[PDB]
Amino acid sequence: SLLPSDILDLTNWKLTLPINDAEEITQPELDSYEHSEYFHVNDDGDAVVFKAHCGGDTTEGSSYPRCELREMTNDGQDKASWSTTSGTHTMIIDQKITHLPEVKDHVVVGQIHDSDDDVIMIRLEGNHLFVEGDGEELADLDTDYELGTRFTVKIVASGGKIKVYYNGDLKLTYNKSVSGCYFKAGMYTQSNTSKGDSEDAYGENEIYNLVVTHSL
Repeated sequence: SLLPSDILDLTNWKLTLPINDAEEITQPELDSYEHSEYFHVNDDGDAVVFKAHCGGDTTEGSSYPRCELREMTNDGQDKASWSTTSGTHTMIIDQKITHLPEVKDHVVVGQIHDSDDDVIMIRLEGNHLFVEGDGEELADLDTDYELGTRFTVKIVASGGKIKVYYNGDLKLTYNKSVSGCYFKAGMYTQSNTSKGDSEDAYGENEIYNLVVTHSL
């Protein structure tokens, strides 16, 4: 029936999977792609489900599995790359987190990433939703987050700073001067079997709306 490309504008994204050696699905194949377990439209027909299990395959340089979109440009053919000091770069994600690993109950659901590592990540640890940078907490978004709760998170990079909003309310203004940045959205499960989780434990979220904008 409906495909993820019918719910979200996937033109300028590529997908990394938690299987097949962390396979990438790029455009134009992504326009017609789904995976019944990891990347598909929900039963209600109004959001895309992203699932990554703790036993999944991982990308080179990470120990954690993902089912995650990586920002592209030019009809999805070129890698996005922008700077926090030139132009204005915005991502809005309207989503709900639906499942966490049992032992290390940690997931990431939105990032800015650069050539080397994450710049910021939207992170849920249990009921604690916060912005992480350099592996430490930068600001709380919600200290009482219940699974299944729809929220919006907006990230704006401009002027040598990064702003993060939660349901419209500014929660963080963070100085940062970095280039080679790009957005990510989906599910990045921060556990694996070495943490004590089972192979079939998983993180899962549902994205209802997703937008990236850029201005000079």
